[PDB]
Amino acid sequence: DKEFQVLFVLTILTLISGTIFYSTVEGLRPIDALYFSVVTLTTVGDGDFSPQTDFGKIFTILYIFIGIGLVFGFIHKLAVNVQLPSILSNLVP
Amino acid sequence: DKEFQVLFVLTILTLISGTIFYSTVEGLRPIDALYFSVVTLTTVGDGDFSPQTDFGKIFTILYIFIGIGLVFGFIHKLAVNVQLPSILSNLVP
Amino acid sequence: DKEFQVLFVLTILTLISGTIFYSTVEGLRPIDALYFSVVTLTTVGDGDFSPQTDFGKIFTILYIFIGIGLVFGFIHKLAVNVQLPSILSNLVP
Amino acid sequence: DKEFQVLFVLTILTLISGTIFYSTVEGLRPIDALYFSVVTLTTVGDGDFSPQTDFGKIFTILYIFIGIGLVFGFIHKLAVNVQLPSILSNLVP
Ligand SMILES: [K+]
Ligand SMILES: [K+]
Ligand SMILES: [K+]
Repeated sequence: DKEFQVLFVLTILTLISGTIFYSTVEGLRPIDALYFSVVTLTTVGDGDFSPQTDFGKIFTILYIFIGIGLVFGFIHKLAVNVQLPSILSNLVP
Repeated sequence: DKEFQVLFVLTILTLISGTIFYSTVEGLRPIDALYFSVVTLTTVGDGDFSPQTDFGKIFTILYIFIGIGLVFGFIHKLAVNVQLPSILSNLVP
Repeated sequence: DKEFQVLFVLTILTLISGTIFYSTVEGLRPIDALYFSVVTLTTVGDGDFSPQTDFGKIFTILYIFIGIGLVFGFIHKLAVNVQLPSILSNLVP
Repeated sequence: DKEFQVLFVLTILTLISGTIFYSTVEGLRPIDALYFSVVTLTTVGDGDFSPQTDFGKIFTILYIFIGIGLVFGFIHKLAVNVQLPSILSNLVP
């Protein structure tokens, strides 16, 4: 319960950092900087864009390292203790 | 047995939601909307396309979150209790 | 020991199927069809290309499902019981 | 403690090998070769570029195999025993 809330806020602040960086350093639109931030951390990736400034490239490097860990954690638990009991509850005869 | 069937139907409805959204909001061909839906959730990604409407971008965001969890689950078990005993059965002398 | 060899041959036959399909249906060069096959299953993805025939798109769909499971398994164990004792052996004082 | 340092240096040497290969064989700028090396191993991928020489393609193949294992290991533990106690320490009332 209080672990989803935590790993949620840490993901919010993580995504906030990226949206400000890319919307500032790389010149993306806020919504675009958010998307890029989301697709890189979940490792989906963006097919239409890549960081054009060496600054953006180095940030993205450290960003991926500090991020892939905590972003997927929220993906695991967002299901494990949230999406799961919700789907178990629909099965029960 | 009845867990593969479940995580299968939840993946069907998940993929259905995406195919309708992208084929409607982003204007992709049904088969294309399906592909995009599949490559984003398995995190492979699409190199030829990215959501062009801010609507599609936000949907994809929430879509990736609610999806990467249950899609890989079907990938894990589709093997664990299906692909595996099938390959163990071919080894037995 | 005999588990790396197995998950290795299953990955060989998996990669072989893809290289023939893409080099035939999509018209890629053998080496290119192999690369695409490798980057899609490890979920890295290809930024320069996507299946252009609906046949290639549907194959890739089923291909990703039957594949991401067994390809990463070889990635896990290729390290766990191969890359690891090799690196533990270099540490020992 | 001494396991983060290890999996860190193995990732440094891994990333070094790639940066030299791509900056030499594919003709990327050092910083670009590094980025590509990072995005392929974490499976994020690059949307703006793909290996253009068959040499680069085959290297990338073996590179992804020997790499995805040890790179994510550093991602797991970089959090587990580093990012985690750091975040647990901020919660304590
Ligand atoms: K990925
Ligand atoms: K990717
Ligand atoms: K592209």
